[PDB]
Amino acid sequence: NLWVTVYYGVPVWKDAETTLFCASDAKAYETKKHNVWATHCCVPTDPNPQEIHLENVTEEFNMWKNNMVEQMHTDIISLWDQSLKPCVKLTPLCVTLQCTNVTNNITDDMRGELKNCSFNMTTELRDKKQKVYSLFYRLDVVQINEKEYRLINCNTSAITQACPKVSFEPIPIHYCAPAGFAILKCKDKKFNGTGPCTNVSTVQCTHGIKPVVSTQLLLNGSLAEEEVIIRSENITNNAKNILVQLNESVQINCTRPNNNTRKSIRIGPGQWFYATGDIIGDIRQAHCNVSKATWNETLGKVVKQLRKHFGNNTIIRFANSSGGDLEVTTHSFNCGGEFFYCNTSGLFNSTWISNTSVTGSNDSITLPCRIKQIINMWQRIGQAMYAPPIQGVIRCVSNITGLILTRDGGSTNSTTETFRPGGGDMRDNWRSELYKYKVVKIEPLGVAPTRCKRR
Amino acid sequence: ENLWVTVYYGVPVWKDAETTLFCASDAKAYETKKHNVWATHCCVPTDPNPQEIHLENVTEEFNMWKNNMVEQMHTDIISLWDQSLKPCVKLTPLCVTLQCTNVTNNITDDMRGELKNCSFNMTTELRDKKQKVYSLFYRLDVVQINESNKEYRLINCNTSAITQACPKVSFEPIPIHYCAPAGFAILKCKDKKFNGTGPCTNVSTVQCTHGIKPVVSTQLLLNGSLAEEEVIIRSENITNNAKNILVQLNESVQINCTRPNNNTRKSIRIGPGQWFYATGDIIGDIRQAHCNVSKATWNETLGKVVKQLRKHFGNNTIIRFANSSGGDLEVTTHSFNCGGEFFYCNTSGLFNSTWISNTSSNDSITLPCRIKQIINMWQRIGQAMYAPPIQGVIRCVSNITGLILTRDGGSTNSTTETFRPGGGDMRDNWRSELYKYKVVKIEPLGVAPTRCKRR
Amino acid sequence: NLWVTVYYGVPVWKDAETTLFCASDAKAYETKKHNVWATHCCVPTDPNPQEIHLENVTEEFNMWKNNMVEQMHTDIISLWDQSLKPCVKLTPLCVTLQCTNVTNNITDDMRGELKNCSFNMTTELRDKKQKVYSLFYRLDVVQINENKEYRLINCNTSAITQACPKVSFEPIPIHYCAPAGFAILKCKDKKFNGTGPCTNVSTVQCTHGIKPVVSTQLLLNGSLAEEEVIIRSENITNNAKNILVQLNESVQINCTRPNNNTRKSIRIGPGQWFYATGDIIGDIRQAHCNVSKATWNETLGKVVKQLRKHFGNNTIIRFANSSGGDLEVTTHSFNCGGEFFYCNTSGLFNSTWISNTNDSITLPCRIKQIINMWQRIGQAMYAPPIQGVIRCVSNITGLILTRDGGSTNSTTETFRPGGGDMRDNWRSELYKYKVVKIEPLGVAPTRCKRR
Amino acid sequence: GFLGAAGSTMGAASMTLTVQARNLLSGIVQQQSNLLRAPECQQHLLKLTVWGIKQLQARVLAVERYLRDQQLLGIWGCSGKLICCTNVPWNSTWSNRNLSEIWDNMTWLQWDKEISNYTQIIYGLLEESQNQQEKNEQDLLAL
Amino acid sequence: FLGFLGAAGSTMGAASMTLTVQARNLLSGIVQQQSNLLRAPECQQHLLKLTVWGIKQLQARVLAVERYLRDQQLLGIWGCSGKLICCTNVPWNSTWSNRNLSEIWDNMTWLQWDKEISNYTQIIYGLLEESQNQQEKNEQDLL
Amino acid sequence: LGFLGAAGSTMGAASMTLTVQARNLLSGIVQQQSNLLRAPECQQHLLKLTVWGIKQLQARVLAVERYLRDQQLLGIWGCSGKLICCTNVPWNSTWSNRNLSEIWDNMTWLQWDKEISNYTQIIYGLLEESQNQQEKNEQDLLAL
Ligand SMILES: *[C@@H]1O[C@H](CO)[C@@H](O[C@@H]2O[C@H](CO)[C@@H](O[C@@H]3O[C@H](CO[C@H]4O[C@H](CO)[C@@H](O)[C@H](O)[C@@H]4O)[C@@H](O)[C@H](O[C@H]4O[C@H](CO)[C@@H](O)[C@H](O)[C@@H]4O)[C@@H]3O)[C@H](O)[C@H]2NC(C)=O)[C@H](O)[C@H]1NC(C)=O
Ligand SMILES: *[C@@H]1O[C@H](CO)[C@@H](O[C@@H]2O[C@H](CO)[C@@H](O)[C@H](O)[C@H]2NC(C)=O)[C@H](O)[C@H]1NC(C)=O
Ligand SMILES: *[C@@H]1O[C@H](CO)[C@@H](O[C@@H]2O[C@H](CO)[C@@H](O)[C@H](O)[C@H]2NC(C)=O)[C@H](O)[C@H]1NC(C)=O
Ligand SMILES: *[C@@H]1O[C@H](CO)[C@@H](O[C@@H]2O[C@H](CO)[C@@H](O)[C@H](O)[C@H]2NC(C)=O)[C@H](O)[C@H]1NC(C)=O
Ligand SMILES: *[C@@H]1O[C@H](CO)[C@@H](O[C@@H]2O[C@H](CO)[C@@H](O)[C@H](O)[C@H]2NC(C)=O)[C@H](O)[C@H]1NC(C)=O
Ligand SMILES: *[C@@H]1O[C@H](CO)[C@@H](O)[C@H](O)[C@H]1NC(C)=O
Ligand SMILES: *[C@@H]1O[C@H](CO)[C@@H](O)[C@H](O)[C@H]1NC(C)=O
Ligand SMILES: *[C@@H]1O[C@H](CO)[C@@H](O)[C@H](O)[C@H]1NC(C)=O
Ligand SMILES: *[C@@H]1O[C@H](CO)[C@@H](O)[C@H](O)[C@H]1NC(C)=O
Ligand SMILES: *[C@@H]1O[C@H](CO)[C@@H](O)[C@H](O)[C@H]1NC(C)=O
Ligand SMILES: *[C@@H]1O[C@H](CO)[C@@H](O)[C@H](O)[C@H]1NC(C)=O
Repeated sequence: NLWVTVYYGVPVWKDAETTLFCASDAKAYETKKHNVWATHCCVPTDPNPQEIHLENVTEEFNMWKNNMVEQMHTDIISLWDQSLKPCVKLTPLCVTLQCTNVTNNITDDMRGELKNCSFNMTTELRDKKQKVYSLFYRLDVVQINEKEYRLINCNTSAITQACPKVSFEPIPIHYCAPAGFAILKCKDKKFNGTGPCTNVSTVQCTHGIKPVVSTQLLLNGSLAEEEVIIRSENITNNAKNILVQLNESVQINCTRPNNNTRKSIRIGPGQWFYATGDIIGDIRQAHCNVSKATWNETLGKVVKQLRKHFGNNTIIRFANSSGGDLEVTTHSFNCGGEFFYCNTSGLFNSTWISNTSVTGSNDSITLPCRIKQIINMWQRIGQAMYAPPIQGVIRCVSNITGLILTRDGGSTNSTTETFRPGGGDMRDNWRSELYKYKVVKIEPLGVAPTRCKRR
Repeated sequence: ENLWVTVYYGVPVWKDAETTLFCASDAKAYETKKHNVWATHCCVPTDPNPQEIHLENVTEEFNMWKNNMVEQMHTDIISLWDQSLKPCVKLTPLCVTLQCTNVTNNITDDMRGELKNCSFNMTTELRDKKQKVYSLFYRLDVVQINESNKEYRLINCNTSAITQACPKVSFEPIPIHYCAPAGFAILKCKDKKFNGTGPCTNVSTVQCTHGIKPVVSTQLLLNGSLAEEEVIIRSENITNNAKNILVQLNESVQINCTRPNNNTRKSIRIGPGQWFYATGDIIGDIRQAHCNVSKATWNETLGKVVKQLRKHFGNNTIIRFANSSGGDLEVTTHSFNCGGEFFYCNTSGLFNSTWISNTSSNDSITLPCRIKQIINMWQRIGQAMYAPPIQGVIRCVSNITGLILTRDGGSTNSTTETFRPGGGDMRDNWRSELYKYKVVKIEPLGVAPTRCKRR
Repeated sequence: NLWVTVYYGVPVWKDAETTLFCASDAKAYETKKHNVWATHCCVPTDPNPQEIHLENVTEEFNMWKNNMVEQMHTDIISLWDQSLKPCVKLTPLCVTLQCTNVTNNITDDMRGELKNCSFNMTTELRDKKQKVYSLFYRLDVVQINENKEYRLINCNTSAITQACPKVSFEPIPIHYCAPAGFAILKCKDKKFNGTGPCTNVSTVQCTHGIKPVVSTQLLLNGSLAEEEVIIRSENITNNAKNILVQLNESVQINCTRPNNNTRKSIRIGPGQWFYATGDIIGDIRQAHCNVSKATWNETLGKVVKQLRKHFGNNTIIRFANSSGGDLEVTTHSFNCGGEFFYCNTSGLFNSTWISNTNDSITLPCRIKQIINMWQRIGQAMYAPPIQGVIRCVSNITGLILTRDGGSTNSTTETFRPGGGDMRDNWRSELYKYKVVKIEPLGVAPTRCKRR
Repeated sequence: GFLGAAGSTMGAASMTLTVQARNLLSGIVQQQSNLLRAPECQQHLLKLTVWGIKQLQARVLAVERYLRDQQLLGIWGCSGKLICCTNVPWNSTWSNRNLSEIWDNMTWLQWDKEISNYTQIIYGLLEESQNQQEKNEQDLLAL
Repeated sequence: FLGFLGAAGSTMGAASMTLTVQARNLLSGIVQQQSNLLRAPECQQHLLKLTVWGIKQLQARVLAVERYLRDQQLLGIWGCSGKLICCTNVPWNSTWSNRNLSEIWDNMTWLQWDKEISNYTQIIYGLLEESQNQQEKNEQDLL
Repeated sequence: LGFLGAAGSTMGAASMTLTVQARNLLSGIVQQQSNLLRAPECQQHLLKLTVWGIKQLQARVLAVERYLRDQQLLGIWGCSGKLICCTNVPWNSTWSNRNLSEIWDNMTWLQWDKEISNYTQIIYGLLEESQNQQEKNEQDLLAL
């Protein structure tokens, strides 16, 4: 005759939704004085938290149902909106522009890229206007059919410029649980994103995931352990996007090589427009260099892994993106305070049967990249962010660590399984890194039979 | 035999109190899909039945004119209404030197001069375009500026800016209940024909009130609840004729109100996602919005009311109903919301009859109703709200369950007492149906003597 | 063999910090009459404030790095900003402003200071402008030239907003109060000087009534020392520190703006009203203050006597006026009646006072309407005018001084005005208090264990 | 029958002490049983700050009341007891009514008014009694 | 050192050891994190620029407090307040689980056991609350 | 006499006053609200939450949590609800080399908890361990 007994402090938990704490390192905080991440995620991280391996435990994970990435998406869009809140609006600028081709020391490829536009802006005094001028990139200007130009979204969207002093540079972030909650981190190597995980450990806060914004390629991210890992909610349904994590990074040397000048024009009391001043030197296209051999070798790895799910008699080809807006067509990113948009068509141009079909030992693939300043962040229609120009010359170096791919259709056994760049979903950008983690609510109370009864 | 202190916990003792009561309602199936504002508010369910525990041998002092409960919910509806209104487009650009003329498009004699075709350059929110814009208005919403025709402004302009109520939000009167937080309780008076003050004979405890439809009205109480088998009259001060007077009816009176004009809307683009809905043309003959009320129903009802009045003021006294005094339409007429529009009805056709000690059909009373699209909601100074137009013909059918009165006494002679419609303060609209209820602080802890001692 | 016992509720504390909650007198609605300090300090005080004496208890205090001053700073900025946020904005009130000097029964000095300025104003309707005029002070308006074109000073960098009318910033005595688990310790050491463990300390529900008074170079409507004059400085030998001086007598000052003013309530937008300065009913005179001269002399005598202490026996001490710079730091800035008085203090600090081997002092004052309070945080708050004549009568309870760089000279140590850090104005009271957190739980040895 | 015995005299009414005491902060379970009232309620509270602070204020006041009462039971040594004798005699100053007259012919409500000016005094006496009792226990452990 | 969830994989009987860690974490985390929030950054002025942040965080904190208070009440109603292990007078039902002491406390983790009898939890609670009342009843008869 | 009145007194003399501090440890909220009853202007002039709005509720919840954390820290050692109680842990001379004549008398609590500051987490852990042992033993003792 066994008897009921109630225990408190039981090691059990459930899946749940909650709110976590955005914490950052103190060094990056104090150095990045005016950055959004440092100041919002002011909570210092544990200088040395203890990870608790869950010996002889098994836990299931499903990174496609993970509430965390949704919360991070909401939090980042909220932070982005909050940073631009006290900055000035550019709706007084929406005036017809008198423009010309700048035509001043320009290479063959950049002809027609830049326009020199003059216009009438409001002064500090509401009864006085000023004739001023600036240079514009052609992606940010549209023509009137009747020299007669406007902005792309002059009469469509509310446009706001970033304040000059605030920084959006990504910094490593840790997400810490509230009390009653813990984070379970899956450490099993070659975890495909679904199912049980043998090597699991409990943590108070995640590691320093850097919240980089990106479209097609995953930058400054984390790497697989031994081999490239391919993960997809459904391997065969092409409706789902395919995530690639490399086991070796790839360096990208990218730049805007134009010694630019930032001018400051008074719109009104305390309102400053930030204009692109005259460029010092010649005018060349921005571009990103990548090692050719490193590139093909990475592609060799990813096709080797892909063949597991489509067969080693299956032709595997990479083509460039399908049409659409620039924001998903290209690879875009905001290193250096200006928004680069890179033609990836040089990449993803091959077919693979037995390694590559195609020396070049010192060859490097050069992606041309457009620039633009008015940005429809998060693919929201009707709102936009004007990046202020950055004086000087922009140089950036980055680690590619993963890719986003999609498959086309076509019902045929002689298919080529055409992979193309995908993405454009910031959720997918988060999900590439934060997959090893889930949150769990601790239920300390339990009941069991026993040898013991109350007297 | 000697007595000692002993602590008694779980003691059914209470006090009168004021507190933060929270709104609840039938969840239904959220079929209003968060369109109506009170499916964004009051979303906690009241789906379980009320407890309804009889307080045997208990009599409870109630005072509906001191019902603070009314005050909290009144404040809550004001705050919610403004908060709903705020995140919408500001029609402040439409406050302009407007040019107007008469419509004269198959208009009946009653509506001559009521509708104006108005136009002006107005605004585009694109610098120096001044695209002409025109629309239709009711004469109540527009006023001459000076001593084509005359310069005109919107009536609101000298008082405050105006906000357009978003078309995606409804203010339909779905019933709501008000549920106590923990530690408190609601006491419901079941003493039928409770005259509004004093002891209530027998009473129940509940967690929530019954379903109250927070209708807005000025003179007549609409879609309300009926008295127990007898017309009832209530007043904070029967003696003082300066107090509002509450009439609760035994039978409901049906009213068929209509705007018969088959009207359309004009969508005007003010700015980036800023859209204004202008009153468009009217298809067909233009007639007057008005209400039909069953004449026999009204006279029988008012005879019953007169009997109840005579209970207090004598059954040989002479009673008269006269119309309200002068003043703005918001207090003089019977005002209400029909599907979003705002009707303002001349109730002088109702409160006209006289009564004497008589013992010691399909004919309808017509009430013409004016239509006004600028609303000073809650009698607020400023904070104007622009009711958008609604397409087509509108027919509202409503239960009149009671009304408000004010008394002109006989003064010196004290032979005849005259009654006129009153109200306009929604506190009185609440108090009519919310009169059985009182919040109570529970105090489960106490002490008492007993022969038993501490062991 | 002694055993562990646990004690809960131990009367101990540690140094602590937390958002103290306000407690107003709540004496009547007339003090709650649209004043921020009462309307928004909704919580009243205990009608009978309590104080518990702590026998044989010594507690260290340091009026510097004392958190509650920073709390008061954050609270004044927050209350100010939220009070004056929902108010009429004058942001479109920037055009070429056409001014001419007024001269009608005016003091030679006021010549130019006041100025009639015709102006193009907006109306309730977007499509109409109206021609208006107003008087302006030269501190408000700047000349722009290629001669009669002018603008407002702040219009090149910041937005101009009115203070809402019928809103009073008249200071009200506030009692800062400790929440649950916290306590306030009050020091009563005579001549405490602001640092070190207090000989006699007492726990108190809330601080005494502190008026959030805004004074510059000196202390107004504050507390008085019990005897002589207290000198306070975080580093007396460092010349970059501000010397807080607390008197045991108050000095009598009467400040006045004599001109009989009138006001025009112009409509600029829907519900937006602008208060313009109409013609002066009376004569034109400069604002000024009368200080009790003999009181001032004996005051400075006490101050110099206390200054000689810790600065050398029979050391020569001299006074001089402030340095140049912006008016908010060079002159006695303060608020009287709702208008901002900017007074020349040079007639107060002068001469040498070693003195070993009745009458009134007049201080002229300017009137400024547009105010950047604190470190350019007010953001062009525009003071509306007040009809009539303005008079205030005040007690100076303390001085803010700074010593020159006379260390290498070793002679004629020269003290000048100080201030500009408004924290001092509250430090001069909040030195008396400290915030602590009760740490009720502890352990100790005993004679016995559990059975 | 929550409060169903309010009109009942004390003797019968005290049989429903469990009934009432069970409802101390039943919102601690009910609100959790209401799934924090809805997902949509959570969205409403975050979207409109005013009811956020209002409903949050309600919850914290309820918790504070719960905890105040619990501490008052604790300091008297009456934790977890619906009833406890306390070693404090009864004063005729408080009620000179017969024990029959108090436990019958009289309801709890009338009694709360009858002792309105003295409950706090009794509470202080209970605090003192329990303090002395705990000190006695310490000494008995010593002896 | 074990860790907060260090016993999750340990067998149920062994996992019954050192329940203190999990009991204490629920509030030690609250106080420690709150201290590392308020001052260690000194940026509450920034975090409270956004009302919604404050509402979210404050709701989460009071919810944690509410969860702990819920558990404390549900232990008190079973007479388990102040104890991490506490027995009753309710016999076990093979309907909930027929396994024996070896089959349950050995070669089984608490997770498996929790999944085994989740759907009977509401039953047991009823019995437990039911049980406690009768003990109080008997005490009330002595009283 | 009143709150902290025995702070300068000896620990033995201040062993009972624990009650006054205890009441305040929660009852400050009573001083904050509900005895310092919220003025009718409260929440109409505190709709501006940034002043004295959220921050007051922060203060209240923080006080509540300090109370709960300490109360749980007591109960997890046993002795729930008791101001004072002994335990089964002997005193280590490492923590303090002082006599009752020197501890209960001649010295105040502030001095004492300063003198045993660094060891606090040590003793607490021992108490926790002690409590745990007892409970398990009793259950098996009650099973046998
Ligand atoms: C992946 O991670 C790598 C890590 O290296 C990133 O690469 C570097 O990122 C930094 C971003 O901080 C690049 O640029 C740096 O920006 C600083 C910002 O300057 C601010 O302050 C001045 C003050 O007047 C303003 O004028 C200016 O507008 C800015 O507001 C610069 O100050 C840095 O220069 C300083 O530090 C470097 C450190 O080596 C020194 O060499 C300089 O002399 C100077 O002291 C710096 O320029 C930096 O250029 C990136 N590296 C390279 C090689 O380009 C990647 O951006 C990141 N990528 C992604 C996708 O996440
Ligand atoms: C993954 O996708 C495949 C198809 O891409 C799914 O297989 C289909 O399942 C449905 C179920 O009714 C069948 O009707 C289809 O005929 C199947 N497709 C093919 C090509 O045979 C599969 O169910 C998906 N699995 C998951 C876990 O999502
Ligand atoms: C993808 O495009 C690149 C060019 O950007 C192709 O490379 C060229 O291929 C042609 C084939 O006739 C050669 O003549 C050129 O010399 C190649 N130039 C470069 C840049 O190497 C590449 O072949 C295309 N993809 C495939 C697999 O055909
Ligand atoms: C007050 O008394 C009336 C009776 O005068 C109660 O009316 C009862 O209502 C219930 C509801 O279902 C019926 O079952 C009974 O039949 C009614 N009584 C009679 C005599 O028919 C009313 O419920 C009482 N109010 C309260 C709160 O207890
Ligand atoms: C400060 O020390 C003095 C003794 O020097 C203490 O004595 C007096 O206390 C009363 C209390 O009302 C004060 O009004 C007097 O000013 C004090 N001084 C004198 C000379 O009478 C006093 O109690 C000490 N303060 C504290 C807080 O302990
Ligand atoms: C591919 O990479 C390898 C290794 O760097 C290199 O030898 C080869 O020339 C590259 N080109 C081909 C064959 O794709
Ligand atoms: C590769 O081909 C061999 C041939 O037998 C086959 O067994 C194996 O499954 C194939 N692998 C893939 C991934 O197609
Ligand atoms: C593959 O070939 C089989 C016959 O061998 C045929 O039935 C099937 O349709 C083919 N698959 C596709 C996708 O065409
Ligand atoms: C201030 O202190 C001096 C020191 O001698 C004394 O003479 C004077 O009377 C004191 N003032 C007051 C008002 O007590
Ligand atoms: C897991 O199983 C092994 C098998 O021997 C056992 O020794 C170990 O203790 C188990 N893990 C835990 C945490 O008990
Ligand atoms: C007790 O007091 C004696 C004499 O004052 C001293 O020698 C001894 O060290 C003290 N004991 C402890 C444990 O401090």
